[PDB]
Amino acid sequence: AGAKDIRSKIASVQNTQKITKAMEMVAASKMRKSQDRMAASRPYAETMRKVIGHLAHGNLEYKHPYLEDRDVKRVGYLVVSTDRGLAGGLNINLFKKLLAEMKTWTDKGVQADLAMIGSKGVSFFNSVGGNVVAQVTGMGDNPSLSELIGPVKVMLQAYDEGRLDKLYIVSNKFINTMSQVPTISQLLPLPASDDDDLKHKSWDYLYEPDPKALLDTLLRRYVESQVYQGVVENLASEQAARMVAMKAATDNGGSLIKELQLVYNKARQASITQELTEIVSGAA
Amino acid sequence: QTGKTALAIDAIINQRDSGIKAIYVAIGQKASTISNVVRKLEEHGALANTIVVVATASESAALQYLAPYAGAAMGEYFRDRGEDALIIYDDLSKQAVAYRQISLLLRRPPGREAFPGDVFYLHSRLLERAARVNAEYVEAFTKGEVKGKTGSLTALPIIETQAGDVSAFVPTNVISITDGQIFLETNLFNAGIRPAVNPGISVSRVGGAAQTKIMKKLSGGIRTALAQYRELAAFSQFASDLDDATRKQLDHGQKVTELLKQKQYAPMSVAQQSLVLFAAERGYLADVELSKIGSFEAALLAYVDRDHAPLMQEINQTGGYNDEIEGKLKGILDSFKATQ
Amino acid sequence: TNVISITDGQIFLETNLFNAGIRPAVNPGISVSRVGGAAQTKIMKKLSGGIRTALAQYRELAAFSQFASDLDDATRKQLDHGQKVT
Amino acid sequence: FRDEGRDVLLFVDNIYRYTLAGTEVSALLGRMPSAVGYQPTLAEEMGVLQERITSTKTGSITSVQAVYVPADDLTDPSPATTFAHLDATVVLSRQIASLGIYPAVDPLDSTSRQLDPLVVGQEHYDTARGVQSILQRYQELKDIIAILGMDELSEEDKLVVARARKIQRFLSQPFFVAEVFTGSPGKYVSLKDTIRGFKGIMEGEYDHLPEQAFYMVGSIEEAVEKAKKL
Amino acid sequence: DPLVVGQEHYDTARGVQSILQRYQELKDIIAILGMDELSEEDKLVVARARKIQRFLSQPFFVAEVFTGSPGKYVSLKDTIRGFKGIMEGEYDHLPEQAFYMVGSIEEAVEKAKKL
Amino acid sequence: DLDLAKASATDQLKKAKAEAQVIIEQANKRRSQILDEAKAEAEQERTKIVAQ
Amino acid sequence: DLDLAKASATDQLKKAKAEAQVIIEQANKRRSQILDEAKAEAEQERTKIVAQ
Ligand SMILES: Nc1ncnc2c1ncn2[C@@H]1O[C@H](COP(=O)(O)OP(=O)(O)OP(=O)(O)O)[C@@H](O)[C@H]1O
Ligand SMILES: [Mg+2]
Repeated sequence: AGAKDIRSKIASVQNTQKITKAMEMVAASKMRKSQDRMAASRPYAETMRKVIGHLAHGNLEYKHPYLEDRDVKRVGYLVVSTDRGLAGGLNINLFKKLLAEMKTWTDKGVQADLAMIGSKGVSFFNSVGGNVVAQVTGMGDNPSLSELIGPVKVMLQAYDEGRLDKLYIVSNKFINTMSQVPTISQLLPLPASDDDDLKHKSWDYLYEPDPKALLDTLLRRYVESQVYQGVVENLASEQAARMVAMKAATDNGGSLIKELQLVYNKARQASITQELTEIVSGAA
Repeated sequence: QTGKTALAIDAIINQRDSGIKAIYVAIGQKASTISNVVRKLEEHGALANTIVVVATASESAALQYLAPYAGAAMGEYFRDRGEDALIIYDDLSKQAVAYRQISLLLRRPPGREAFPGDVFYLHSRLLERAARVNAEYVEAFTKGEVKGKTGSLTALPIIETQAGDVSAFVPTNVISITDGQIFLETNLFNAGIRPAVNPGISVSRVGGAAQTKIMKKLSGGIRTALAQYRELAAFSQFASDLDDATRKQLDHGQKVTELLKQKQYAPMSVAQQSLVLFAAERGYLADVELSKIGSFEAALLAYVDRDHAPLMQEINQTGGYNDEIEGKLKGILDSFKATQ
Repeated sequence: TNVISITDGQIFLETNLFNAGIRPAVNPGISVSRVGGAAQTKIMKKLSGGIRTALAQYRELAAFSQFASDLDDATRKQLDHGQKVT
Repeated sequence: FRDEGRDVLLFVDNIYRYTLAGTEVSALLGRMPSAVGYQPTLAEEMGVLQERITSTKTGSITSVQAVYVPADDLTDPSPATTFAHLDATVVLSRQIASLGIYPAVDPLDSTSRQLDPLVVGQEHYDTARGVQSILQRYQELKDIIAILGMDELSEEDKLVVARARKIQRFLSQPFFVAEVFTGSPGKYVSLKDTIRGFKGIMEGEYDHLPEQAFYMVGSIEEAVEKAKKL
Repeated sequence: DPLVVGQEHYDTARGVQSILQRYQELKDIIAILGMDELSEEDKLVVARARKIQRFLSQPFFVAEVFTGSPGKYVSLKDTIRGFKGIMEGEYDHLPEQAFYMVGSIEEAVEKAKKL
Repeated sequence: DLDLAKASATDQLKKAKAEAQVIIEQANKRRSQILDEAKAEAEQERTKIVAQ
Repeated sequence: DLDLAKASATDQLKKAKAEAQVIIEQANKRRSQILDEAKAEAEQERTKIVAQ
């Protein structure tokens, strides 16, 4: 022990607890902004994926590489991550779930190509040894589709030059203000698994001039809209995970303060009794 | 080295023109320090109103121990005559040390820090002589020479803690004996916020019955604004894009903190303090929340002296406050903003 | 306290270093020799001057940068070199 | 006054000063010190005082003692000796006073060891435990609310926050000695009247009154008179 | 005192002390929560603090036997001029070692050139 | 619309010029006070020092 | 033309106020000089009167 050094640790742990409470303030306010942005993005992206779901199934079928269920030689992943710490295990759990699926393909001899949207992903997969084919980092408090397009444009080129056969986005879902889960979502090869449009089977879809250029443009927009929503939702998940972590760090700091104080009080009492005993013995 | 002496002697210097006589007791101070202080007292104002009692570190422990009681006997002369006085005792810790030496050399049984058993009864019986006393007492003491006066003797003891230990025996005794402390924290002083008073731990048990009315009206919000700045200072370190309510509150806190600092030998009259606080409280600084606040105050004090000195005479006389004074203070601030 | 006051230096040996496996468990920066360079051969004098500072500042950098996953390679270089000399 | 058969109160302005004066006298007499420098007879000198303050087959002496804990340390021998004798603990709070509730008694930190069902009765016990539980829950939801918003609150939690605000206000009381500050007449609530009032608010009767009906109002039957005028 | 030293000296001293005090409170925050959770104006003042805390070091003629370097004597004026320049940021772009174990700030720019 | 171009702009020159001069004069006021008080203290402190 | 008239009015004041301030800082420098001068001058008076 030691009265001054313990009192110094008590001072430092006190101020750290006060900071983690303020960080919990910044994390909640940013969660408010991030989730209302998500709430705005959700209708447009949800209806765009519905639109393509109608195009999935119904006649007057033109034939297009993103539409058919071709065979899998290699698989693409778009991976979103944070660039920051103090978000608990959100990135670790997502990276582990991806590593499990990539292992399952590597059992099949199917290679994985990875595009990273955050610095934590770049660091982890480069140092683990996933083939990072694209990467952007440090998007900012307000992320914008424009910067995110380039990595996607690379993954699109890898698919449309025919190398890359299946493509996924992996991201965390903002299931609730206090509950989220990592998900791997099938992305560009339009799953015929989706419901047949039997409910309006009167319609066989028909086209304005050049269905190829129009449909190509529309699918470009679909893929991008899916990536933009998946990023905005992962940022809302990040702010929720940070606020939960800072709340835990605040309670653990209080728990240390209440125990260091007991060490300090016992030490001051012993110091006060070692002296006095020695002054009375010396007074003799 | 936090300004304990600087605050006390500035208190003494501000009594040059009040009827309050002043006493400075220098216990165990080194003689060249005392001489430097005494010269400052004559130079910056009046040593005519102050009695200086000296017991240097070279003199015997008996002279140090008793010194403060001798100063109290000199101040207790004015109290019992009907006149107000102010005594400063410099290092009551050095008086306690001197008494410890005398007690141990006389073989008296030791206590908690070897201090004698009656070390409480040393400072207790010293400081409880500082009192305000009614007209009946002062009329029966003087035997009917003054008739409607009430004498008093204000005391400002000075204590030095070691590494800010507030639980040591002599500090805790004196903190129990007195009624308010002006706690001078060291890391504010290192920060340059001099004088380094620390609100929230420094209180005044007498309350606002000691304030004059204008200083009472213009100071109530200051305490809340600094309290709110204490909690919102943590946020200021690393964070931004908070709610504008909070943002305003924090900023105003940081600038009122900037406002409450001043040079050493400049004392400020009640009217000058009043209007500077009014400027902070009514928001005339809220657009000026930048480093110029020191220049802003100096310019405001010069301007006020140049144009509206009969108001300064009326406030320095009365300390009164009302709607007409509130409006006139508005008119003065509104005009000064148009200048530099 | 008495013996530390009398002597011309100190070698501090520490439980933490010994358990960590740094044996001999000497702590630099808490141990000094006041005779210093005069008591060395010229070769040792020359080579040892760089070591004394390098390990002391290495422990400062190693404490200050526990959590930064990426770092400046100037600092990174020093950090590695300090682990090498340790 | 006890031997006349009255119920007396004895106020002690500070019992810590009694203990510390006992230390000073013991040091002047020169006896060897113990513990954190306290006198060798600390617990006896406390026991000789505290055991005279009792109920008896005639009268009683109740005592309200002000307690200072040195260095904030609840384990220091003067606190630790004193607390063995105290049956109840009333804590006064600057926070509660800042809200304007008087008396400014913190209900959560104040305690009594009379407050057990076989001593106080079941109705009183379960009422007092209920109010403690409600105010504690509210003390947590207030942290949430600030951290997020009232939007998060469920309808049940909103009914918790509402009842807690009513309970907190209904703890305030006008004192006869405080008329000058407040100007109110001043009231003396019977034990049954307070138990009924808090039982009613907890079980949700008067959930239709505004919370300002309860402030400084005395008994619950006057709370409805105030809400009638309001 | 500003009265008895030059008032520029006094202002430089108050600046230096204010900066280093502001570093000290940040130290344990960085140690636990990390440098990334500072803000930019604190990242600035933590850098200037490190540059100031290096420029306080000095080689002595009598402490040459211990370290193998020549000894340096700095005039008072040069000291003020250097610390004011560092605080005003005229040398913000130089590395920390450009200030360590050097004489005047002209020697800080000469060693910076060699660096 | 043009007619107003001259009239509207009248205040900017008219008012700005007046204010500019007024502040300029205010400085000569500050200077006069500062140096007349410097003269007063220069004489008061000389007489004080020789009586001490 | 109207918008140009507005901009020049905001300029005028800034030049005028910055032009008053330089007089104020000149006066402060001159005051520090003339006060030191007075102090030394009376000092020499003291030195001769005390030696005599
Ligand atoms: N308001 C102020 N502005 C600038 N400097 C100040 C101020 N107040 C005090 N100082 C300086 O602080 C230093 C210490 O002041 P002072 O001697 O009063 O502290 P102290 O607590 O009395 O120290 P000690 O206890 O050792 O006597 C002095 O150099 C003094 O000039
Ligand atoms: Mg001092």
